[PDB]
Parts: sequence; structure tokens; C-alpha cells
Amino acid sequence: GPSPPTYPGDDAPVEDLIRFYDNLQQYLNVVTRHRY
Amino acid sequence: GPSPPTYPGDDAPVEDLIRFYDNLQQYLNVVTRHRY
Repeated sequence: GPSPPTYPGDDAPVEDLIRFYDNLQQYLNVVTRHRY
Repeated sequence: GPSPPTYPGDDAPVEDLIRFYDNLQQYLNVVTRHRY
């Protein structure tokens, strides 16, 4: 199962945003596997 | 200025997650321009 990406906010440090990016990228790699 | 990506949640429909992905991708394209 894909992990739920934790979102601290948009005011959060960009490294946290990057971490979310990677987690969401993996999340979509799982969910939207060759879809959308 | 980069737009603050709205996060409805991880239980939200994946199309909303994809939208966040694009907005966050653009956000990082602005912020982390050839950085991190």
C-alpha cells in the first residue's frame, strides 16, 4: 500500500515540500501506474 | 510568486492529488530552481 504523504504546509521549509514531492511521486507511481 | 498548493488530503481523489503534484512541481520549479 502507498504511504499517505504528510503535508506540513506551503509555508513549511522547501525540504519538507521536496520530501512530500518524493512521497507523492511514489504515491502516484503506485496509484496512477500508467494512468491519467 | 509561486502559488500555494491546496491539499485536500490523502483520502482525496487521485486527480486532486495529481493536481497538487503539478502545482507542487511548478512550485519547486520556481523555488528549488536547480537547487536541492
